[PDB]
Amino acid sequence: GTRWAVLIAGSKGYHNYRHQADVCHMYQILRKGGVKDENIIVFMYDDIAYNESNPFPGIIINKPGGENVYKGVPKDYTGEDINNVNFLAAILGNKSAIIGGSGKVLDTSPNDHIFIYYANHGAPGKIGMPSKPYLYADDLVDTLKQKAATGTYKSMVFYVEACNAGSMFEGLLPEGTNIYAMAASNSTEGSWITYCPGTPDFPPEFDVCLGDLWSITFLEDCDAHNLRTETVHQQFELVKKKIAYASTVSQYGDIPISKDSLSVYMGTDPANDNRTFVDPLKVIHQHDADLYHIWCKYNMAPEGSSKKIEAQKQLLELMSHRAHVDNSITLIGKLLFGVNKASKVLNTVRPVGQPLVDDWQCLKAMIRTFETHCGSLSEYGMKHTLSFANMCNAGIQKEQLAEAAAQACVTFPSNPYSSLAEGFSA
Amino acid sequence: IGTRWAVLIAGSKGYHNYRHQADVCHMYQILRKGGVKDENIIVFMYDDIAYNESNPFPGIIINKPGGENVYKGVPKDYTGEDINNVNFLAAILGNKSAIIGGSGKVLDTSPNDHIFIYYANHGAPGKIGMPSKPYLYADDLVDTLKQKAATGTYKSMVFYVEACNAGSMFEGLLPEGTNIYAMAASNSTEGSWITYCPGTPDFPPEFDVCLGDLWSITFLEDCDAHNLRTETVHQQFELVKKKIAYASTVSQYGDIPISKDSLSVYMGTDPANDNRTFVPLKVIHQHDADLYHIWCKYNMAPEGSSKKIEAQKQLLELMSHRAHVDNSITLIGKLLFGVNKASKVLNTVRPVGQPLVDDWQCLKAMIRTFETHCGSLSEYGMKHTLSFANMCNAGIQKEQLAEAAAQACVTFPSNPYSSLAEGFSA
Ligand SMILES: *[C@@H]1O[C@H](CO)[C@@H](O[C@@H]2O[C@H](CO)[C@@H](O[C@@H]3O[C@@H](C)[C@@H](O)[C@@H](O)[C@@H]3O)[C@H](O)[C@H]2NC(C)=O)[C@H](O)[C@H]1NC(C)=O
Ligand SMILES: *[C@@H]1O[C@H](CO)[C@@H](O[C@@H]2O[C@H](CO)[C@@H](O[C@@H]3O[C@@H](C)[C@@H](O)[C@@H](O)[C@@H]3O)[C@H](O)[C@H]2NC(C)=O)[C@H](O)[C@H]1NC(C)=O
Ligand SMILES: *[C@@H]1O[C@H](CO)[C@@H](O[C@@H]2O[C@H](CO)[C@@H](O)[C@H](O)[C@H]2NC(C)=O)[C@H](O)[C@H]1NC(C)=O
Ligand SMILES: *[C@@H]1O[C@H](CO)[C@@H](O)[C@H](O)[C@H]1NC(C)=O
Repeated sequence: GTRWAVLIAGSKGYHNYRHQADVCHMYQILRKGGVKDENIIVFMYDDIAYNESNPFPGIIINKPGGENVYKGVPKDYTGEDINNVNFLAAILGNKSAIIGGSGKVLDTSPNDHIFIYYANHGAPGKIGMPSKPYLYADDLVDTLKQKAATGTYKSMVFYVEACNAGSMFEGLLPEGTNIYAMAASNSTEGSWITYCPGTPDFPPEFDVCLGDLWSITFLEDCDAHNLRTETVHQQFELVKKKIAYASTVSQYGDIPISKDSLSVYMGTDPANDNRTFVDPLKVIHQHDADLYHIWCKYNMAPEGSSKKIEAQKQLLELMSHRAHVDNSITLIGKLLFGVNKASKVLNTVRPVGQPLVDDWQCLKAMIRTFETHCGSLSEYGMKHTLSFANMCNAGIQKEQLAEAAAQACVTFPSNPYSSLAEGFSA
Repeated sequence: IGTRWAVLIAGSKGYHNYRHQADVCHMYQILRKGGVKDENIIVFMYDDIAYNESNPFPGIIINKPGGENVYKGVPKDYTGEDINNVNFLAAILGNKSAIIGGSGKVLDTSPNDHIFIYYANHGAPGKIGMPSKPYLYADDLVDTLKQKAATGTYKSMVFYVEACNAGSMFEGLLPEGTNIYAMAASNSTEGSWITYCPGTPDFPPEFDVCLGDLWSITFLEDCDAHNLRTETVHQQFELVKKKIAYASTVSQYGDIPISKDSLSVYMGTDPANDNRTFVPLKVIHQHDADLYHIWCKYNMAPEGSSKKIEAQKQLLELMSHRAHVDNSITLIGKLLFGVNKASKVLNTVRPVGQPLVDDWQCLKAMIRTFETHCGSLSEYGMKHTLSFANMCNAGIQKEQLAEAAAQACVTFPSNPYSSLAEGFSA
C-alpha cells in the first residue's frame, strides 16, 4: 500500500505559533521517512513565518535550538480554506466538495495506511478551526465511521493535541473501524504548553511558546530512533510516563492496531538506522497561553512606549471577557438550577466510556443561544461546553437557556472578544 | 555582497494554463539549486494544476516531457484569489501592511541586494494577466517600478516577462537610470509561442495541454545547462533571441548595461554544473492555446461519449465569442472612422520607443464601456487593447464608444465567455 497523512493546525494568530510549528515538525518526520508529498495533506493558516512579530522571517522552530521546520512544507489549505467542509471532504477523499486550496484529498485504497495529526485548541467534544464554526466530536466521528464503512484503508492512526482531546472519541469511536486514536489529554483534562519565554535556554526575541508538551515529546521521539524498532504502543507508554506530571495520555478505538511499528505510518529516517529503540519541563496551561503571550508582550515592551500601553489595554480586554463569560455562566446556572445546586450540576463529569452529551444538536443550539445574548465565547469560553453538555443531559432546552441568558446579559458586550463578526462557535 | 531576491508569478489560472505554473515552478528549481534562499523568493501561483482532476500525475508538474517534477518544494506565498494587483505590487514595493491574504512575504530589500522578477502568462498590448480580474496594465506596473527605483533600496534588478506583446509593458514607459533591465518573450506587436504540445515528438499521450512556453523553455533549460558565473544576461539575451528567431523577437528594455552581469548575480549557480562553462520545436500561438486544448480534449475523447459532446459544445462557444468580439470591434471602428478608413486607424502600432497610449485612464475606461455593452473580452478579446489605444490617441471619448457599442450590440451576449461575473478586465 501507500502511506497517507493529514496534518492540521486548527488555530490562527501569531500567539498560536506552536500549533503550526508542531504540524511543520510532523511533516519533516514524514518527509525524512519517505512519505510522499502527494500523500500528505497539510492544513496550516500560514500567518507565522512572515508575521510582523516573527523575529526570524521564513523560519519556524519547534524547539529552542531546533531546525527550521517551515522549509519545504507543502501548504494545501491556508487562510480561511481551513474549515470543516474542506477538512472532512479531504478525509473522505471527496475532491468535488473542496472549495479553495490545492484540491489534495485522501484518495486511498484498502491496503493504504493513514496517519492523521491534529494540533490546537480543544474543549469538551470540540476541536478548533481557524475559521468558525468549530469541529464537534459528533461530526468528526461520523466522518470517520463513513470512511470506515467504505473500506478504503488497512488501518488508521489519529494523534490529537488539544484540551480534553479524549472527549473527541470517548463513547463515540466504535470498534472494528480500524482506527486507533491517541490523545494529549483525557476527556476532563486540559493540555500543556512547553518551550516558553524566559525559562530554558530560550531566544529572548520570542514572546511566544514554541511547542505543545505532548507534541514535543512524541515528535522528538520520532526523530530519535529507527521507527521500524518502535511500535505505536511503545510510544503510547513512553510519552504517557514522560507527560504523567501534566496530563494523562489516552487511547481510543482499535487498540490492537498500536502493535504496528511507527514506520508503518511514518516510515523511518535512514540517518537513524543504527538508533534502535530501547524500551520535567517548565510548562504552562493551553487555556492561559493568550494571557501569557500578552503578559510577555507587555513585560518586553519599554516603559511609556506605545507597544506597552497597547499590551496593557489588550490584557484588560482579555480579563474582562474571561470575567464576563464566567459570571454569565455562573448566573445562568443559578437561574437554571438554584444558587447551591448550580456548581454540582454544571461541573458533573461523565464516567469512562460515556460520551460528553447524548444530544449533540442540543449542545450546538446551547452554544449558539448563549452567544446571541451573551456574545462570543472566544478561545477561553469554549471550556463551557462542559456546562452546556450538563444542561442538555439535565433536560434543559435552548428556550430555557435563552430566557436565563437574556436575564444574565441585559446588554450585549462591547468587548472585542465578544464579537460575533467571525460567526458563532457552533 | 547583498542578498539575492526573486519574485515568481504565474498570472493565469485553469488546467489549460498548466504551462505558466510549470514555467514558474522550473524557475524556482534554478534559484533553489543556485543557493537563493526561500525567505527571499516570493512565489505567486494559483495552485489548481498539481491536484487537478484532469492531471494524470497528482502532485507532479513537468515543464518538459522527460523533465523533473518542478512542483516539489515550491513555497507558495500567494495562491488562489490572493494573486491580484494589490498583493503583487505591494510585494514588489516591500509593503507588508498592504498585503491581504497569503504568507505576507514581501521584497524587504537593502541597497546591495539583487532582484530577479519572472512573470509567465497571458499578455496583450500594455496588459499582463492576473488570475483574478482586473488585469495588470503597463502604467500601474511601470509606476510601481519607478516608485521602487526612486524610493526603494537595491543594487540591480532583472525582469523576465513571458506574455503576448511583452515589450509593450516597458516600451515608452520604463525610464533609464532605474537599474532595471527587462527581457521580453516578444516585442510590443507580436504574440508569444507555446511548445511541448500534444501530438508532435514522443509526447506523453495522457496530457491534452502544452507543458511550456517557447521563450521560457529556452531560457530555463539554458540556466540548467551551464555554470551561471560564465554566462552573462547579455549572452543569454543573444542566445535565446537566435534560437526563438523563427517564432518571436526577444526584446530588451531599461538599463541595458545591467545585462553585462553574469546570471549568477541574480540566480546563483548549481555546483553540479561548475565544469559546464558557457560557450526548430513544434510550436503553437499563445492566443490559440484555448482552441488547441479543447481540440485535444475533443479528439482524445471516445466517439459518442459525454466528454466529446461537452468538448464540441465548448469549441463552438469559444469560436462564437471570438467572432462576436471581432465583429463588434470591426462595426464600432466603422461607426467611428468610416467603412474603409477604420481598419488602418485601429490596427496602427507604435514606432520604437513610443508607449501604447498617452492617456491610460482613457484606455481603461474604453475597455470597461465596451464590456458593459458587448460583454467580457475574455483572454481572446484582450488583443483589442490596441484598438482602444488607437481610439484614445485619435481623440475618441468613452461616450462616443458607448453610443457605437450600443449600436454594435443591441443585445448583451448569452455566451459564457462574455460573462462579467468575475468583473471587468480594467
Ligand atoms: C500576524 O499575526 C497577527 C495575529 O495576531 C495577524 O493579525 C490579524 O490580522 C487580521 C487581518 O489582517 C485582522 O482581522 C480583521 O480583518 C478585517 C477584515 C477587519 O475586520 C479588521 O478589523 C481586521 O484587520 C485581525 O484583527 C488581526 N489580529 C490581531 C490579534 O491583531 C496578522 O494578519 C498575521 N499575519 C501576517 C501575514 O503577518
Ligand atoms: C516586432 O516583431 C515583428 C515580428 O512579428 C516585426 O515585424 C516584421 O518586421 C520585419 C522588418 O523588420 C518584416 O520583414 C520584411 O518581410 C518582407 C515584407 C520582406 O520585404 C523582407 O525583406 C522584410 O525584412 C516582417 O515581415 C515583419 N513581420 C510581421 C509579421 O509584421 C516588427 O518589425 C517588430 N515591431 C516593432 C514595432 O518593433
Ligand atoms: C481544475 O482545473 C479547472 C479549470 O480547468 C477548475 O475548474 C473551474 O473551477 C472554478 C471553481 O471551482 C469554476 O468557477 C469553473 O467553472 C471551473 N472551470 C472549468 C472549465 O471547469 C478546477 O477548480 C480545478 N480543480 C482544482 C482541484 O483546483
Ligand atoms: C482524567 O485524568 C485526571 C487526572 O488529571 C483524573 O482526575 C480523572 O479521573 C480522569 N478522567 C476520566 C474521565 O477518565
